[PDB]
Amino acid sequence: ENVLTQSPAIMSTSPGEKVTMTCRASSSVGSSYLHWYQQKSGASPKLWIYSTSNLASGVPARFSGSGSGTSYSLTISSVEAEDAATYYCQQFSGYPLTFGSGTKLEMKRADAAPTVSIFPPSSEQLTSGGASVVCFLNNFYPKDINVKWKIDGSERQNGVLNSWTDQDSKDSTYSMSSTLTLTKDEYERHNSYTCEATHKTSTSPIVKSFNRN
Amino acid sequence: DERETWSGKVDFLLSVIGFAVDLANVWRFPYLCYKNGGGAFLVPYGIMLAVGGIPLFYMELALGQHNRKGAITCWGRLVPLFKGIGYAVVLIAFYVDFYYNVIIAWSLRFFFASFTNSLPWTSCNNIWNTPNCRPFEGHVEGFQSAASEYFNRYILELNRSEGIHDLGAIKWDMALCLLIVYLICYFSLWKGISTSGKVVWFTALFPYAVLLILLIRGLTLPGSFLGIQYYLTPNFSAIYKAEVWVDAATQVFFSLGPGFGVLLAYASYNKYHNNVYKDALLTSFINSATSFIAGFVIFSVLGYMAHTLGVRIEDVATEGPGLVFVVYPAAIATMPASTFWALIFFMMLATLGLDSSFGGSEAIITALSDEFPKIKRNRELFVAGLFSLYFVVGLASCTQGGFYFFHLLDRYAAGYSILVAVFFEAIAVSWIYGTNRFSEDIRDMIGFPPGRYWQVCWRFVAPIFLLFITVYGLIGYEPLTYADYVYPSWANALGWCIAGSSVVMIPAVAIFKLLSTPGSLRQRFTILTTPWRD
Amino acid sequence: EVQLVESGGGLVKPGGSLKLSCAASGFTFSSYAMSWVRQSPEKRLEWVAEISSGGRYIYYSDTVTGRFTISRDNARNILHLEMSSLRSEDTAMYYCARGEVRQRGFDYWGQGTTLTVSSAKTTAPSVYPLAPVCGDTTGSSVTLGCLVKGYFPEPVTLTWNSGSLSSGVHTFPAVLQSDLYTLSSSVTVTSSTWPSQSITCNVAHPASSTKVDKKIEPR
Ligand SMILES: CC(C)CCC[C@@H](C)[C@H]1CC[C@H]2[C@@H]3CC=C4C[C@@H](O)CC[C@]4(C)[C@H]3CC[C@]12C
Ligand SMILES: CC(C)CCC[C@@H](C)[C@H]1CC[C@H]2[C@@H]3CC=C4C[C@@H](O)CC[C@]4(C)[C@H]3CC[C@]12C
Ligand SMILES: OC[C@H]1O[C@H](O[C@H]2[C@H](O)[C@@H](O)[C@@H](O)O[C@@H]2CO)[C@H](O)[C@@H](O)[C@@H]1O
Ligand SMILES: COC(=O)[C@H]1[C@@H](c2ccc(I)cc2)C[C@@H]2CC[C@H]1N2C
Ligand SMILES: [Cl-]
Ligand code: NA
Ligand code: NA
Repeated sequence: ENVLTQSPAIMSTSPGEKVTMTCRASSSVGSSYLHWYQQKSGASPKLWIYSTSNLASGVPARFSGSGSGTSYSLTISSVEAEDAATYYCQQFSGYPLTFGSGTKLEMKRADAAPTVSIFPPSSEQLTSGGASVVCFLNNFYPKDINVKWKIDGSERQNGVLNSWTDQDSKDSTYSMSSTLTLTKDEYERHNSYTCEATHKTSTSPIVKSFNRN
Repeated sequence: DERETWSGKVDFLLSVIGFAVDLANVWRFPYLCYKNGGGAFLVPYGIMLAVGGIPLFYMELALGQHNRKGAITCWGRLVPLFKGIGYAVVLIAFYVDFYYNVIIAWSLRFFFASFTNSLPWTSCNNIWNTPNCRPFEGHVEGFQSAASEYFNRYILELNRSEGIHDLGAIKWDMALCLLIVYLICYFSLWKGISTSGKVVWFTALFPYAVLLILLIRGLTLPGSFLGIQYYLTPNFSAIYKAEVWVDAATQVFFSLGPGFGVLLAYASYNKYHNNVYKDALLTSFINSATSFIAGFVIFSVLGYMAHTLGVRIEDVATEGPGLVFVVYPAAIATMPASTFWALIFFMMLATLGLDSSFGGSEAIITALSDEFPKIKRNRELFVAGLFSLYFVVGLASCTQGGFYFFHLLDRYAAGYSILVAVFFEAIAVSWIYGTNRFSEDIRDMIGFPPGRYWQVCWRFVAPIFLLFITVYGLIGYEPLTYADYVYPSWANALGWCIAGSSVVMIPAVAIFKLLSTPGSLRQRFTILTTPWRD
Repeated sequence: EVQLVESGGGLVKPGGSLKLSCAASGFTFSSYAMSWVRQSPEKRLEWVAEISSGGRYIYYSDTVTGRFTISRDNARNILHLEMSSLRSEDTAMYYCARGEVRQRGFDYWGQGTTLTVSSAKTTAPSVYPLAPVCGDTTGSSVTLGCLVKGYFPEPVTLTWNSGSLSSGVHTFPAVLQSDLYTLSSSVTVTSSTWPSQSITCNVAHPASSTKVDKKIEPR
């Protein structure tokens, strides 16, 4: 099997800045047999570049392609928000057909502190004996952020479901949903639940406490 | 699993280029340009080449390569009912092998007689001559030129023959040249395409070396420019002429090699995913480009003659072997360093016929090799058992009535025989097998399906194209005649017998296959028309 | 113009078999070859199988070879994929693409159909409304949320007020833990947009036929 590896896997570029992504094959591939695909978030992959130099229908001329043998590269002249997607190369030189690792292109923006919103277990939750606290961190950059769950004064680790929204096309920010799931029997055990967000934007973690009162 | 493949595919290219480029390129195409509307002939030529010629040539190369088997097995694999086409195609080349190698022998016989600084065909004072002899080509058939007499009176001794019924004594000086050719063929085709594809590097590429030497030789000659005028000066009046579109259609068809099963055999040795279509038009272009280039090589010497040698242009410019073995050498003898041009020229004629005969014989071997496992593992004994059959019968062409035997097979052996063969080839592939399946096959080979253009030509253009030639062929038909000698009614009947002998297989093998398959009609039909899959 | 619609797929127990179909329209189907390209939950593109125009040439990846059978209907313009003895690794969204010219790659893709191979039983989500803390002082724009927890399999349709207000709405992706998905959605309206108006989290889980709306005051 011809293995097509791409890089980087995750690439950040601000609008208008030039970008170059590469696809390197374990085996040599005919320059006419290699193709590129753009898959936008939650969208079906679309043919972007075929025969390695050739743009597809509707593809802006800002896009380009090059390379040969086991080394090919897709390049964007001036990147735009529209261009934020995951790009997959391909080889038809021989079967089985293979796709590249993919290059996820993400727009870079100004660092923005997250809006951290802590929510208590619902009244309809503890019925089954379940209790799960959710902590929302919304509209922030860069992507990576670490929530810290603290019951009383001591941090808790086990039983935390983190969920990350893909970068939105509006403000180009991210969001994170942390869910600390506990038991209703153990829920009443501790009075004060606190989740804090350690982020690049501030040396001071964003803290949100709470209690039944 | 499992078949031998071409070494470098430049083996295949040069093997197919070599097969496609032969004496017809030199002695025919240029004549047709002079004959029809000068360079304006290129218009109907190109058109007939694009719609009619290449699509058929493309077909065979793509067809043979895909099925990966010899001509017979190929049609046995494709449409078992029409497998007779494979049979018909192979023995068509089997027939040609008898009279064809004679031209190469002639080339070698001239190559042998060409060692001297005094060339024998420039003289009217020799032993074989006639009071009617001229220094150069004349209008009156009664009076042959000096170079014409040498060919007719000395080499062939054709005057000794009153016709085909009298072959006369064998010329053993000629038979030596014939055998010398077969020895070249046998050792070229000995180990198969492995040796074959390697040999074509000379035979195919040598002529281009010589062509350059002669092209440079001619264009430097006085009045050389005048020859190109008789060559390329367009009369578009011919474009409207129906006969010109026929000559264009005929030439483009016979210039390329479809119908002999050679392309089927040659391309079959290709890698499965090797691009054919690229090779198809590349080979085709090189073939036509060769003739075009050779055209200058010919008429450059003719303009020289009409200028320096004071000869009517219509007298010197001629088709067939007359141009190569008489007209051209006649001018060479007048040229300084004549022996050089002569030696390389005749060596070129041999090299032009050699790589061609390789393909032809290859088509028989490969077709039989795939059909019969015995001769496949038996080979090099087969080509002997084959070429031995050739040379033994080849002595008939080494006789004094040699050309009379040659000219008979020339107009018959590959006849309308190939026309109706290729027609059934195009029809069996486009309709019987289907274009849907065919384009599907190529896509699985080269990676992409043939353009809408190619499919159309195979289905419609080609059949009418061949029909256009086959009809106009029978419309201008005349009993076989050469010079003042008209072939007897029995001689023609044998020629047609040879022509039918091939094509008769198609229906014959069709009935043989029908009779061999059980079930009702519609059942017996589809089973015979069902492709080798699975 | 060209439209590739892919159907079938869903939950299938390991070892089981499932049939997929791609409805092709806007082009002559018998002319273009088709290929099934699947993408795992990890966003890994893998060519599964290709079928030619007439469908007499079939190629399978070493992964699914012999387990999958790719069929074709040129009359009805339908590309199928016949799966057998499915595997947990075979979980992914399968795509229908053409697929004809190798040098041009795949020009048109379908919407895709999702296949999930798991032993886990289908469970309905428990939708939990998230009301902000009662502490002072309320900000310029308060965030509300909806927690969809412990549901299998994907997908789930979560909108706000029947998909009316999309402004400042973050619906987080599901996260598989112990064979169950937990999803959540955040929405930020103005301080007085709620609870002055009606803000409710509606959840759609077609798998278990769970359709639920949640409207809650800060009780
Ligand atoms: C004229 C002599 C000197 C050179 C040979 C010219 C030949 C090779 C040229 C003339 C017209 C050309 C054709 C014009 C039309 C097409 C359509 C394209 O989809 C396939 C190639 C094809 C079929 C071309 C093949 C090459 C061609 C046949
Ligand atoms: C009169 C003069 C101009 C004729 C000279 C033409 C010569 C140079 C041309 C005519 C046919 C050509 C060859 C045709 C086939 C191929 C295929 C390619 O894979 C290798 C080059 C090669 C082998 C070409 C080399 C150049 C070639 C030999
Ligand atoms: O194979 C060569 C062939 O021709 C020879 O003829 C030569 C020779 O110089 C003379 O015989 C004279 O005819 O000139 C010829 C060259 O043009 C031999 O004569 C013949 O036996 C031999 O087979
Ligand atoms: C009729 O014999 C030929 O001359 C054919 C071919 C050929 C086929 C079989 C044999 I034996 C020899 C030549 C040589 C070239 C290519 C096609 C045609 N010539 C233009
Ligand atoms: Cl020609
Ligand atoms: Na020719
Ligand atoms: Na030749």
